[PDB]
Amino acid sequence: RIRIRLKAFDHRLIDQATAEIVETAKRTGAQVRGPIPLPTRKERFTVLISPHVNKDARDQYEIRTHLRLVDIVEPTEKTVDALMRLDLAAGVDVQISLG
Amino acid sequence: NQYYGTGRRKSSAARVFIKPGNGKIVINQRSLEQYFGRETARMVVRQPLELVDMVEKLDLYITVKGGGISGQAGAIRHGITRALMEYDESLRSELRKAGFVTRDARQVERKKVGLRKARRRPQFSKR
Amino acid sequence: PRSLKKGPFIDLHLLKKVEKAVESGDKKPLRTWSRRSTIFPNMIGLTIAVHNGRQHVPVFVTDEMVGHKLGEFAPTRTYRGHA
Amino acid sequence: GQKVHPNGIRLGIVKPWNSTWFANTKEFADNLDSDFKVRQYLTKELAKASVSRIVIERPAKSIRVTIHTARPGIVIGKKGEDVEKLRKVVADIAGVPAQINIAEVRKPELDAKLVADSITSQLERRVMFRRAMKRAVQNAMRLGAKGIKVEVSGRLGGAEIARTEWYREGRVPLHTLRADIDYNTSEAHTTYGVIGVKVWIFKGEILG
Amino acid sequence: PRRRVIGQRKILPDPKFGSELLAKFVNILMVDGKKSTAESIVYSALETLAQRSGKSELEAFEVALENVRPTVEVKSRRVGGSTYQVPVEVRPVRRNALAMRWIVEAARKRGDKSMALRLANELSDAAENKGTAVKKREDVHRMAEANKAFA
Amino acid sequence: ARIAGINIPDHKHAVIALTSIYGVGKTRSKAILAAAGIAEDVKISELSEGQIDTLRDEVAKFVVEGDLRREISMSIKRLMDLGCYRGLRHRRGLPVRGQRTKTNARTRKGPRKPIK
Amino acid sequence: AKQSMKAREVKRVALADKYFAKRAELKAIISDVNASDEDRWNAVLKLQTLPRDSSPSRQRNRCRQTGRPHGFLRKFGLSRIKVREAAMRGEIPGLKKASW
RNA sequence: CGGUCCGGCCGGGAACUCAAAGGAGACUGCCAGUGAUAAACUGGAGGAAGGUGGGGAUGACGUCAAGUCAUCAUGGCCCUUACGACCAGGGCUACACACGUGCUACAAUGGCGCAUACAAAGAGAAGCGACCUCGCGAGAGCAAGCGGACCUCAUAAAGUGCGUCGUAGUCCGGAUUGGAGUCUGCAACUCGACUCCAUGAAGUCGGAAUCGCUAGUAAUCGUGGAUCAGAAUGCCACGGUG
Ligand SMILES: [Mg+2]
Ligand SMILES: [Mg+2]
Ligand SMILES: [Mg+2]
Ligand SMILES: [Mg+2]
Ligand SMILES: [Mg+2]
Ligand SMILES: [Mg+2]
Ligand SMILES: [Mg+2]
Ligand SMILES: [Mg+2]
Ligand SMILES: [Mg+2]
Ligand SMILES: [Mg+2]
Ligand SMILES: [Mg+2]
Ligand SMILES: [Mg+2]
Ligand SMILES: [Mg+2]
Ligand SMILES: [Mg+2]
Ligand SMILES: [Mg+2]
Ligand SMILES: [Mg+2]
Ligand SMILES: [Mg+2]
Ligand SMILES: [Mg+2]
Ligand SMILES: [Mg+2]
Ligand SMILES: [Mg+2]
Repeated sequence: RIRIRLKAFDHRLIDQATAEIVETAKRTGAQVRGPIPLPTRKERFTVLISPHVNKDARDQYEIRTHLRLVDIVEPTEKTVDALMRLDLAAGVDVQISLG
Repeated sequence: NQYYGTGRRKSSAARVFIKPGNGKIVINQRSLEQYFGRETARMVVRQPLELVDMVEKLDLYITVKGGGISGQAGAIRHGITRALMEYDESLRSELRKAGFVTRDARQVERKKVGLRKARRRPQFSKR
Repeated sequence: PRSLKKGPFIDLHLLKKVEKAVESGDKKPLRTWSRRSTIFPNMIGLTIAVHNGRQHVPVFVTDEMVGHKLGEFAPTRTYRGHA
Repeated sequence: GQKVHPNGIRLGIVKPWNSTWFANTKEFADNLDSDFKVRQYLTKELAKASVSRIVIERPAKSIRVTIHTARPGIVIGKKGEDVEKLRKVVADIAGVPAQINIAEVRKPELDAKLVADSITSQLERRVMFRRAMKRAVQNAMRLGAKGIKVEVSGRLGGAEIARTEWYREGRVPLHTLRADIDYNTSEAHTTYGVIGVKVWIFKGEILG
Repeated sequence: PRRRVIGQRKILPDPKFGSELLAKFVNILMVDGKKSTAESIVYSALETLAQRSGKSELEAFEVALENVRPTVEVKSRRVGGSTYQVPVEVRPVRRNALAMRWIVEAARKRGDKSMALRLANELSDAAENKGTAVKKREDVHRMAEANKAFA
Repeated sequence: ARIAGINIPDHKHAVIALTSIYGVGKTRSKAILAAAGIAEDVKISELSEGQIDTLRDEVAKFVVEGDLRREISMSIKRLMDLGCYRGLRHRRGLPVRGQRTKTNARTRKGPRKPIK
Repeated sequence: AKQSMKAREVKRVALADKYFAKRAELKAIISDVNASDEDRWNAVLKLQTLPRDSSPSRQRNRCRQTGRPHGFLRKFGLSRIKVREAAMRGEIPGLKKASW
């Protein structure tokens, strides 16, 4: 089996990649587990927006790091190598865990 | 034959399962007197089953997570009302009047910038 | 304070100057910017002019001045009073 | 000290980021330095080219710089001459293999950075600021903008008292979140000081 | 406020007796959000109160509350060059709130050790119609009829 | 009720009335009563005089009122005689441990000294 | 910031990466309880003999664009100002104004 | 359900909680009355939510020649063998005093001791650092697991149950100071934090004066993060009771 972890910032582009790899391993391999969604990391930030002196004047930003977990139960040979050779857009970081 | 309801509160989440029986209350594999060391929470978890007269009528299996003592008691009441309306549905006309079916949406307010709390401003001085 | 397992602390150039004045047997005042060096028992009887930021104040070394550092005997802020 | 940046406020709704990559905290600020140095280099080299938006994207440890420009003929030159000159220095800066694509800017009168740099270049060659603001508005409303606002600031005509001026034609709703407000800002370094130029362009509301 | 008279929020009754008023008393007694302690103090004081009186705990609470409920308070108006203390009839909600507030303040000010001893002694004195809480009720009525010309 | 020179109140418990001794605290008083085998909930009343003699021997194990005050005065006058920074702070009446003297040095400096 | 302060930060990074293995060798000796005390004393005198700029605690994380010693953020390598300018122009991926 | 070392633990199951992604939902939409048949308002009906449901972001033309040439940029002026650059030490922490903002208190709605219950939200590779051992202790050693819904920080405290003190400058309060130490770091004298033993100031609710807050609010209780080798009672966030 292959655990696949997708880390991204845009959830539409990660759901685009997860459904892409599902239809891929659905055609080639067998028993795609599911696009199980994980909790989203929210790395917040808070900065002073004034150059010199305003302690109360601030912006509060964040970065939402969207996680997706997709498992492949029976890896064929073309399932593994042809899906590893298949690549997705940037912003998505894929991370395979074979077994 | 068990009848289910989810109750929620500040940050609590109760899972109530109703079976007909004698009135045995089990919360997280514990008795109500063991679990809530508080008579106000012992009242609010018995309030709808004394609104109707069904304390002795039915047994119940309860799990609850998150929150505190009054939070878990509020979600247990809201789960019990959700499940008694699943049991009968003729009781919604009374539990609405009792204010029980309404989920209390009073979350805590976030701390804001400049303010030491949600609304407390720091101490002011002209000079 | 420092851990005992690290022992005391002293500059190497100070410990060499102490070793020199010991072997030479000279009682010249050793001027030193090492305000952070712990005094050793072999330093007893020496005039060491500790820096203070502005000049070098001479410190005669006593028995009781062993377990301290040289900076304790060189005050850096001069204060006499306001009135 | 009042107004939010309309791009940064529209970045989740109708505007895209100019850098779309992912990294962990170890290689984040290093990628972001490499992006800063390449936007710096490309702006200095293509200063005469009317470049608007340098989009950076890096898949699989390979940088891809998409330059949006009004004319690609001066950016390319001969077929793979100047693009390749800029590509080998991009790969020198980023330390990874590079790839340069060029997206043409249709209607350069409807792009805030191009209008602001045309005004800045005009002020640098000493034209009247009101004439430059007039021609930017008339050209944009002719080319089809639903609303333009321009604004200059400071040391106008060599006057010692710095003041601000602004023109507006059409509706420019900044508080409307789904409004496609193209906003950008240039600076003219005259002999009397620094003249700041801001330009808002409202094309219309995205109905997502 | 300027615009509206408000709609008050609903209070729970107490678990022991079902009384709304006793839970309003434990909220007035409660400091720092510690309701559990003030509920224990009230249930201990009404325990010794019915021990000292043989009545219901609810009945002797209402008796001590009755002998401290004010009927007319005063308020500053100052329409002339100085302050006029004008009387006014007190509605039964504020009558009950001022009573329980005055009882709590006296039980804070007594010199007994336990809070339940200050509150049971103050309620038993209020039922005997003496103590500082009824003396505050008297001094309020006395300034009322000493200012009854203003209306 | 008379240990190490001074008297000791009888109505208090054992650890507290021991802590009346200048040189012991609640810790060392527990170490004393543990070495004497005496329970802590008892008073100085209803103690055997053999128990009080064991207590006197256990207190005599440590350094106390006159010895301890002599040692403290010796350490301070050692810093006084050296003329270190801690000695100068001890004889200027200023705080030793590196606290602020611009504000809030009132424990070492006493009450306020008005500008005359 | 100044040019010389930037030059000091670069010099303190080059020396902190140069002597990094030797300082950990000496600190392994000094921190080792199972060692000769004359060896630990010679090691701590060698560590005095090394330059002061070899320590990682000596150098300060300045802003990578301006050298600003205050307001630094480790994830972006920038101060809070150039963070706000980059987040507003959208040069920082996935970074936007939050509200909750 | 079947099975157990009684631990979802283990076969399993997918309902439930939850995790996200998408969608529905509330619109004066309906009923009645008022109104100038208008706008609209009041009420109740249902409904999880009712009139802006709650909170946030969002700050018009301009004002104060407000603030910042020390984030940066920049016109002009000045220095250029010094107003530039390098190093050590010192200082920015001083101290007759005055003010602001905070923390801890003056206790019995409490200090104590023992036992025990319930959180959310975060951070982690030059990092978080179990378990076990040693130390009263801060910590040390060996050392798994973890780029992390898995592992770690990390046992929430207030609370509850029993006993205790019994109105005292106290078993309140913890300042100050002495001694012994740990850790970080080339290095803790000036000038770090923390621990242990001892020490046990003032203070018994605060003059004139003055501040915040309208509901999950104030009040109170703990938790986490940024910065950071180390160094917060500040700041920014989180939930508990209420
Ligand atoms: Mg402030
Ligand atoms: Mg004031
Ligand atoms: Mg604003
Ligand atoms: Mg003592
Ligand atoms: Mg510069
Ligand atoms: Mg530093
Ligand atoms: Mg409705
Ligand atoms: Mg000015
Ligand atoms: Mg100024
Ligand atoms: Mg200046
Ligand atoms: Mg220096
Ligand atoms: Mg300062
Ligand atoms: Mg104490
Ligand atoms: Mg307790
Ligand atoms: Mg007790
Ligand atoms: Mg006194
Ligand atoms: Mg007292
Ligand atoms: Mg730190
Ligand atoms: Mg940190
Ligand atoms: Mg809170």
